[PDB]
Amino acid sequence: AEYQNIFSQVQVRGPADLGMTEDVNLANRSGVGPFSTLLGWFGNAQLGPIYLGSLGVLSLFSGLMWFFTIGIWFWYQAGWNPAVFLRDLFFFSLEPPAPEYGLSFAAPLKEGGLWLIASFFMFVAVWSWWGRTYLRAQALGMGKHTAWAFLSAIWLWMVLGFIRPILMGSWSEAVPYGIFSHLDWTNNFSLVHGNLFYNPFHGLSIAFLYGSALLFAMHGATILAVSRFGGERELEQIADRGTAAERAALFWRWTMGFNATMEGIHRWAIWMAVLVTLTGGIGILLSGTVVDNWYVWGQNH
Amino acid sequence: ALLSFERKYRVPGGTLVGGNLFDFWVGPFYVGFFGVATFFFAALGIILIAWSAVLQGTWNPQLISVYPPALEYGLGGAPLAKGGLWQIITICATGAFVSWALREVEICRKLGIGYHIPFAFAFAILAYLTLVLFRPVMMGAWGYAFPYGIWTHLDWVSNTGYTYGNFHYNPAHMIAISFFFTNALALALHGALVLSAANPEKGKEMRTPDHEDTFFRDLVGYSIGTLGIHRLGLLLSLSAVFFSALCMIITGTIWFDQWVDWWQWWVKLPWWANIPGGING
Amino acid sequence: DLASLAIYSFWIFLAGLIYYLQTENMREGYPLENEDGTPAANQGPFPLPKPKTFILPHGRGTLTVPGPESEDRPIALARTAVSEGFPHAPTGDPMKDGVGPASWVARRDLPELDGHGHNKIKPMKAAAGFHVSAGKNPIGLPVRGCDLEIAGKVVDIWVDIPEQMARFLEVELKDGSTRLLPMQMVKVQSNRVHVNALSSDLFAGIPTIKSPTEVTLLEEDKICGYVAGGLMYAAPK
Ligand code: BCL
Ligand code: BCL
Ligand code: BCL
Ligand SMILES: CC[C@H]1c2cc3[nH]c4c(c3C)C(=O)[C@H](C(=O)OC)c4c3nc(cc4[nH]c(cc(n2)[C@@H]1C)c(C(C)=O)c4C)[C@@H](C)[C@@H]3CCC(=O)OC/C=C(\C)CCC[C@H](C)CCC[C@H](C)CCCC(C)C
Ligand SMILES: [Cl-]
Ligand SMILES: [Fe+2]
Repeated sequence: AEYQNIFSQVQVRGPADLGMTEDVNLANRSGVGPFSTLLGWFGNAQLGPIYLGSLGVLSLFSGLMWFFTIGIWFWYQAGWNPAVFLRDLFFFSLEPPAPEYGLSFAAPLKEGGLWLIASFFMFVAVWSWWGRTYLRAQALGMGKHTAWAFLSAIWLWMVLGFIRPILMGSWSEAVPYGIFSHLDWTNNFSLVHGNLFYNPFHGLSIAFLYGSALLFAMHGATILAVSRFGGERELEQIADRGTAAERAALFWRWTMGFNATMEGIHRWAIWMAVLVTLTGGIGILLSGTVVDNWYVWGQNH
Repeated sequence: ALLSFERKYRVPGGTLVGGNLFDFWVGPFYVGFFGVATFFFAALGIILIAWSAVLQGTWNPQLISVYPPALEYGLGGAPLAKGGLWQIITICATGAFVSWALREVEICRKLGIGYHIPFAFAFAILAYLTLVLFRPVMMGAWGYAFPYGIWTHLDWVSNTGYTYGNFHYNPAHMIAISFFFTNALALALHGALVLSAANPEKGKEMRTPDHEDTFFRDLVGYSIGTLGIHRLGLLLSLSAVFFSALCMIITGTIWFDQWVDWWQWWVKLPWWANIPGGING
Repeated sequence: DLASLAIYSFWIFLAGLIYYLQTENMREGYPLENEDGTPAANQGPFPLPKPKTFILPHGRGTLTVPGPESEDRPIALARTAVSEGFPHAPTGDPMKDGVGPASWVARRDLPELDGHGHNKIKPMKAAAGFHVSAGKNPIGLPVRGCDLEIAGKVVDIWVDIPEQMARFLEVELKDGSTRLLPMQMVKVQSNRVHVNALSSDLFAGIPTIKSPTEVTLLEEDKICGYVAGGLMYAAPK
């Protein structure tokens, strides 16, 4: 049979790449980590170095506090019993304040106040990380596409835990911190709003989520198929088109009638993915605020 | 018409069937034996859908729905109007999807590239076959398959799902979802990265692959690499569909209860099963 | 209804997004041409994108796309029919002429540079510290073609320094010269490296590189094109 380039045949290892300097403040770049031969079979083997600035540390600090608040609460629910902790780990849940409390911050710690505290930390952790993805790109002189795409995901999250609850009038509308509990919240949310399948934004969100797996399967396979011509080196193919970019394009033009360019396929990719959370955020935001029953809404419109 | 660089690639050869009898294009489309085959199946499938619509009494794409036979028909053939149409249309679709894959293969041969694409497309076909053939056969009836209607097939997902409580508890479903989410995350990041390198800040020269690496290294302490990301993208989306087919081929075949009950192999475990406290004590 | 205005607006946005994406994806290869090379009447409903520029690093110049599109190289192919839609058959040796699955593009006759301006690809024997860290080492191993005959032996591995990956295997032929073989077109085994695309006698036909320590994009394309083309033009053996 033939080689498929899914896993490398022979790994090669040389001096670690410290990375481009550009305007990065090397004072915050860590040292290089060890090589993982295990990772080397599928991708690069080099670990690190990593960059940690004021914003990253803040993000890490907040994130850990978020994790700590949820954890400490889980232990309390387990009665500080390690055995009960491990068995009900997925059943534990840090719920939002009850409706009675509205959007108040006066909710008692054991009845929602701790959820608010954990959310504060998560809110700081995510936005700090977002500033970080922007700053890491800026320092290398790169475009801010990553920070912008990240904003789309953040948008769904913002709507689920903060924007919609506020417009709804109570934190009780927010998502609980629990493995299975947030799953039940998701199921209940759909039943409560008349079947989310009929929320057109949910449908669109599904199309893009499905479309993302379709597109990356198409793209991943395409690049591997032309890797025999150096297809994965996309930036150079963009600067000076090679037979790899041409064959890839022709495969699709001959198959479906149209094709992309080495650069354009990535615009299709960034938008296919971004639209997932973008449409999803809108659909959730409109739920209960403007539309109470999607099935019914759909029969009239 | 042709792309300015296409001509040198439109040579004869690569076919698997029919020699050069179908070795030609129509506009940008390559035909091939499997191309005429796709046209055949697709045409017949579309005509039958139209027939089913004439029978339904509507021309609205929002209402047309081709339902499979009733469960009582088991795995037998049914009358056109009572599921037969769905059976024949399902055969035409399978033929069309498979022919489409083999046509891609011919295209791969003529262009001299790997066969990763049709190989990947096969997972989607297997997922389709799982819901329309494998699962139905194992459950004993075509009626367990989904109907062909824009909205009716969604109702099918809903009914099938709730038949087992909250489907979120299907462990294989959890895995598939994680792959789907992780995939969209990876596609977004990869598109962003390349674009951010090729379209850098204003007043800057186009970035290099090294910048991409340095970027992900600074951000998360690891860069999988240009080759790795395409390998990962393929693996994430294929794994997602694999666990999808898996979470469905086991539902109603080796599992029949509410999926939430599955998680007891962990909770009701003899020892801590009785320890007071927690959520389950 | 707000939900109604929203969804309606989204579909408008989406049509505009698709319009943008398709035109962005026409920055190469367009306008479409007739099989005789002249511009084609039908160019589709999507218009040609307005020029964009890329300023290449290391004083390598600037690329503008779309722009004057030309295959700066002869194409040894001939039309097979009067009407459009039929194959164009090779006039000579497809493999040597670089057509069909053996095609190559007239890329810059320069080496791809890494972020620091150094050659991206380099033979291991010229890259300090590089070595095989896992898997079978093909060096010193005999290279066998689809004819089962040995075409030569592996004398080195050309590595993509930045990515730290094997891209080419340098094979020494009987005459004593060497050629590069794409890593993804070979199968390294315990006792030998098998190449299904070429027969032992066709390795000599693999385009050669000028420098013994570097390889240009133009050469990489000729090498890769030629080798992949063997799958169709060297299969009979
Ligand atoms: C996989 C789990 C379920 C399922 C669950 C859901 C859910 C949940 C949703 C959909 C939705 C859709 N489903 Mg479904 N769907 C299933 C199987 C299918 C099959 C099939 C042959 O297997 C098809 C063709 C479809 C097709 C569709 C699209 C009409 C719609 C958008 C998805 C999308 O863009 O994906 C990505 C693919 C692309 C971007 C490529 C372009 C695909 C085009 C859009 C599909 C054309 C379908 C077409 C109308 C069939 C007629 C063509 C013939 C000429 C007659 N589904 C199985 C049974 N599907 C969404 C919706 O809004 O439905 C109303 C939605 O919310
Ligand atoms: C019974 C349940 C209901 C239902 C109820 C809901 C609800 C409720 C919602 C969805 C939503 C979605 N549904 Mg649904 N859904 C149903 C059935 C389906 C079916 C099906 C049957 O086939 C499909 C395919 C979908 C598909 C989808 C997706 C398109 C969409 C999620 C986008 C996404 O990627 O979110 C995942 C991405 C995020 C949540 C982004 C958040 C990212 C944050 C910023 C990162 C935090 C990281 C953190 C700090 C810690 C981790 C970091 C570690 C350090 C590494 N649903 C049924 C009918 N669905 C969501 C949506 O948008 O709907 C419109 C949604 O809210
Ligand atoms: C109330 C409903 C239940 C539920 C019930 C079910 C059921 C029932 C099923 C799923 C399935 C899925 N669910 Mg669920 N699911 C629920 C909630 C969720 C949530 C969430 C946020 O809540 C998520 C993320 C998911 C996610 C998923 C996906 C993992 C999976 C669908 C992908 C797939 O199978 O692709 C596979 C891809 C295909 C089937 C496409 C086939 C493509 C064919 C080959 C090509 C078509 C060509 C075309 C006709 C030509 C068109 C021509 C046009 C002109 C272009 N579910 C709720 C709790 N879910 C499905 C699954 O696993 O299926 C195997 C499934 O059956
Ligand atoms: C395995 C992972 C993912 C994947 C990969 C994938 N899909 C692929 C490929 C790959 C690698 C292709 O090469 C191929 C392609 O050419 O892409 C442009 C394709 C493709 N994926 C498609 C659709 C698709 N893929 C999907 C999903 C996925 N594809 C995965 C997430 C989905 C969903 C629901 O998620 C859909 C809708 C097609 C656009 C295209 C294959 C085109 C094809 O086979 O054409 C031949 C057939 C016709 C032109 C028509 C047949 C007419 C039938 C007789 C009738 C229709 C009956 C039907 C069963 C009813 C549908 C009604 C619904 C409302 C339920
Ligand atoms: Cl930082
Ligand atoms: Fe890519």
